[PDB]
Amino acid sequence: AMKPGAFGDIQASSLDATDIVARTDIRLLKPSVKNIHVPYTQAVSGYEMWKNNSGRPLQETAPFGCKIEVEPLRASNCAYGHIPISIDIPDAAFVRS
Amino acid sequence: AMKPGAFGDIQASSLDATDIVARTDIRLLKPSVKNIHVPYTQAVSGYEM
Amino acid sequence: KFHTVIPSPQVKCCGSLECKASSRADYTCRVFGGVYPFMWGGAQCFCDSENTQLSEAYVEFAPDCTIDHAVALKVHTAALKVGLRIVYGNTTAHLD
Amino acid sequence: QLHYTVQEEQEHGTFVGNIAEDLGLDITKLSARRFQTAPNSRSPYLELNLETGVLYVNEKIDREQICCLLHLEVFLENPLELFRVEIEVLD
Amino acid sequence: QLHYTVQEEQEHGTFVGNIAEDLGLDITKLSARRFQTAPNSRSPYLELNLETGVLYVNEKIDREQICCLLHLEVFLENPLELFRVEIEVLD
Amino acid sequence: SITDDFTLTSPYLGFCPYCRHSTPCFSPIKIENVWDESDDGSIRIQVSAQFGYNQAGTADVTKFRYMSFDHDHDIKEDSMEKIAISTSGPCRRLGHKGYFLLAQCPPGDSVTVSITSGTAENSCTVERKIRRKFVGREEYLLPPIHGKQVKCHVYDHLKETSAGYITMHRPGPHAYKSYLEEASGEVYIKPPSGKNVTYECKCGDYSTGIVSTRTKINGCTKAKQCIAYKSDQTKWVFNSPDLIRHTDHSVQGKLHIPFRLTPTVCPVPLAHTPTVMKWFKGITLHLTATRPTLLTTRKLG
Amino acid sequence: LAQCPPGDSVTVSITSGTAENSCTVERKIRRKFVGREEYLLPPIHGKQVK
Ligand SMILES: *[C@@H]1O[C@H](CO)[C@@H](O)[C@H](O)[C@H]1NC(C)=O
Ligand SMILES: *[C@@H]1O[C@H](CO)[C@@H](O)[C@H](O)[C@H]1NC(C)=O
Ligand SMILES: *[C@@H]1O[C@H](CO)[C@@H](O)[C@H](O)[C@H]1NC(C)=O
Repeated sequence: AMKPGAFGDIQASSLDATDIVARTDIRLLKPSVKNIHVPYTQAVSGYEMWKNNSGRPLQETAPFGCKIEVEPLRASNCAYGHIPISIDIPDAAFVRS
Repeated sequence: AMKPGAFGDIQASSLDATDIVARTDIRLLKPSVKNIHVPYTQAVSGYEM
Repeated sequence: KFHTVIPSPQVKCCGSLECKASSRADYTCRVFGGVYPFMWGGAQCFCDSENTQLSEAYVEFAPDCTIDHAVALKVHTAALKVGLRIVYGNTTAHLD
Repeated sequence: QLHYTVQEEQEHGTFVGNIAEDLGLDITKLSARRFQTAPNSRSPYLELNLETGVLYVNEKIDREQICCLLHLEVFLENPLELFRVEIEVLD
Repeated sequence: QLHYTVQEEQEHGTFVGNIAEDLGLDITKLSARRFQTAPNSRSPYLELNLETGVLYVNEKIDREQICCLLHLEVFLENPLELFRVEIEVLD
Repeated sequence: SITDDFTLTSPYLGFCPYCRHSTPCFSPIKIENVWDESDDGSIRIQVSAQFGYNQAGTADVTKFRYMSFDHDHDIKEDSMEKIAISTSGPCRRLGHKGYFLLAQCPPGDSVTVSITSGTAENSCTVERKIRRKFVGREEYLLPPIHGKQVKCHVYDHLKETSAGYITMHRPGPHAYKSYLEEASGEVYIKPPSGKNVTYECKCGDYSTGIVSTRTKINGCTKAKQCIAYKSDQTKWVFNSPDLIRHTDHSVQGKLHIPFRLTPTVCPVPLAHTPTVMKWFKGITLHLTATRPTLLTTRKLG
Repeated sequence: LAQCPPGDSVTVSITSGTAENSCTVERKIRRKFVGREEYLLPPIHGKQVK
C-alpha cells in the first residue's frame, strides 16, 4: 500500500530481497532537445521526508521514565504498577523461637 | 559579588592590579584521550554578553 | 532512500516499439515516436523522422541502505520480565 | 550536440558544416524563423550564413591562441529552440 | 602521538611497531573488543595482525610518503575508544 | 559474479549539464551519482571515466583512463594529480577506483569534477545539495579534542571494500557521421585506418553490411539516410542514461562499488555542565552553549 | 564583460605585473532568474523561453 512521497514508498521483505515493490510518483517526459538523455520527474524520497520530520524517538517520549532498547525491542526499568509476589520460603531458613 | 556569565564576572581595583577576583564557572574535566592537554569548560564572558 | 535506475535508452530507427510489463520495483515505461537522437559523432539513425525511442525507469535500494534503513513492525501485547533479588533471613538469591 | 571537424590552419570562408541540412530544417524558411547566432557563444574563427545556414571559417585557425574544442550556439524562433555545435581542431 | 620510526625501503612483513604493548592491552581482550583499524585513516604500506596487535609493513616504503608523516587510527569497543599512531620515515 | 578485471571494461562519453563553458556538453568525465551518507562529510562520486587504471586496463595508481573525442574513438590515459574535485572550494581526494571517487568536501550546492590543464582540460558540474553533518546532540564545526567517542558511520577509505555493485553491459552503436563521405550523387563508407565498420542504410530498403575500406553505397544519395559505426566493441560499459543500448542488453558483468559505509567511533562534544537551582516543585537550569545543543526533558510518571 | 559568482563587491586586479594593484568597489550582485522556478544551473530538459 505504498504512497508517493511518504514513509514506506519503497518496501521489501529484506535488504537483499528481489521482490521489491514501490509506488514512487515517477513519470517520463518527452525529450525536448535532440540528445539521448531520458528526462523524468520523480517525487521526493519518502524515507528522507520522514527523516526530516520524524519528531523525537520513544527514548525521549515515553511515560514512567523507562528506556527503550533494540535487539530485541523492549522498554527496560519501567515503574508503573504493583506486582503480587508469592515466595515459598524453604523451612531450612526458619529457626525455632 | 561576581556572577558567571554576567557583567562584573571579573573585577579589580585597576587594570594593572594584582588583586584580581573573579567567579567564572571553570570546570576542569578528566582527560579522555591519551595526551597531555587540559580539557575544561567555562562560562561565557559576561563582559561580552 | 531509493536509488532511481534509468537504464540505457532503446532507439529503433523507423520501426514501432512497445514495452511489456516488468516485475521491477515501480517500473515505469513510455515510448516516444518521431525522435532524431544525437550522440558524440553525429546522428544515430539512418531514418529521417519516424525514429522511435523507448525510455525505461525503475527504483531499487541505495548502496548505503545496509546502514541507513528503517524497519516497520507490528507489536502485540507486551510481557513484563523482572530481575528479583530476594534476601530471606541471611540468604541472598538473584533470579529472573 | 552537433559534431564537426576542421583542419589546422584552414583558409577563411571554407566549408565547415551545413547546420540546416543536419537539423532537417527546411531551406526556404530560415529568415522567417529568424535564424541567428546565439550571443552567449560567439566564435571569432567561425561565421554562419543566415540565408543558407552553412558554417564557414572566419579567421585563420591557430591552436596556440586556442589551446581543445570550439563551441557555438544557434537559436530559432516560432517555436523557440536552441542548438549547440562543437568543432574539433586537428593538429 | 605513538609515533615511531621506519627505515626507507624496508622489506614487507618486517617488524615495525607494537600498538598493544604500548597501550597496556592483552591479546585476548583486544580479540574480544574487536581491535580493528579505523576506516578513515588507513595506509597501504602498513597492516596490523588482528590478534597480536603489531603493525608491520604491507607495501614497501617509497619516497612520495603520501604528502611528511604516516598516520593511522584504530578503534575499540567496550569501552568505545579511538587511538592514533604516527610513523616517521627515515630517508 | 562481481569482477575486478577492468580490461573487459571501457570508459564512455556522458552528457554533462554544466561544462567549463556553462552549457551542457559531451564529456569524458560525467557525474552519474553522488552519495553523501558518511558522518565525516566524505562523499562518493560516480564518474564516466575510470580512475586508478592505465590505458590497457591493468591496475596502475596515478593513472586514469578516459574516452577520446576523435572520430577514431579510442581510450586514452593521463596522470591522476590533475583530477580536481570541488563543491564551493577545493576538495581533498580520499580515494579513487574505476568509475568511483571518494572525496572530502566543504558544504555547497553543486559538485564539480574537473581535469585541470593538459589536453582534454574540462569540468562537469551537477546540482547536488550537500551540507555539514553531525553525529551527536551538540553541533560542532570541527571534531572536538575531548569528547565521548560515540558510534558513527563513515565511508571506508580502502578501495577493496565494497558497498554493492553496478551492472555492466555491451555497448550499442555510436554512429559517427565522419565515417560517411558524400560524393557527387552518392555516399561512401570511410572507415578509419582499416578498422572494420558496419553500416545500416535506408536507401530504398534496409541494407546492412560490414566493410573495411572505402565502399560505395549504390542506392543512397545523401549521407543523412544511412549510418555507420565501429564493429567488434566487446568492452563492457556501465548502464548509463546517455548511451543507446545494445540489442542484447543483458547484464554482462558486475563491478564493485568501493568505499562502503562502515561503523567506527568518533568524538562528539560534551557541553558545559548546567547550574541547577532548586525551588519547591521545580528546577531552574542555567544553560551555556556556544553551538546549538539539544536539551530534552520528560516526566517519570 | 565577465561571468561572476554572487558577492557584495567587485574587484579588478593586476595579478603579477609591475603595477601589481587592485581596485574594489561596493556592488551588490545576486543570482538572476528567467522563469517561475529557481535553478542553480540551467537544466538539460526545459521550456526554452525568451
Ligand atoms: C525539512 O528540511 C529542510 C531542509 O532540508 C529544513 O529547512 C526544514 O526545517 C525541515 N523540516 C520541515 C518540517 O520542513
Ligand atoms: C545467618 O546468621 C546466623 C546467625 O547470625 C549465622 O550463624 C549464619 O551462619 C548466617 N548464615 C549465612 C548463610 O551467612
Ligand atoms: C572485421 O569484421 C570482419 C567481418 O567479416 C572480419 O572478417 C575481420 O577480420 C574484422 N577485423 C578487421 C578488418 O580488423
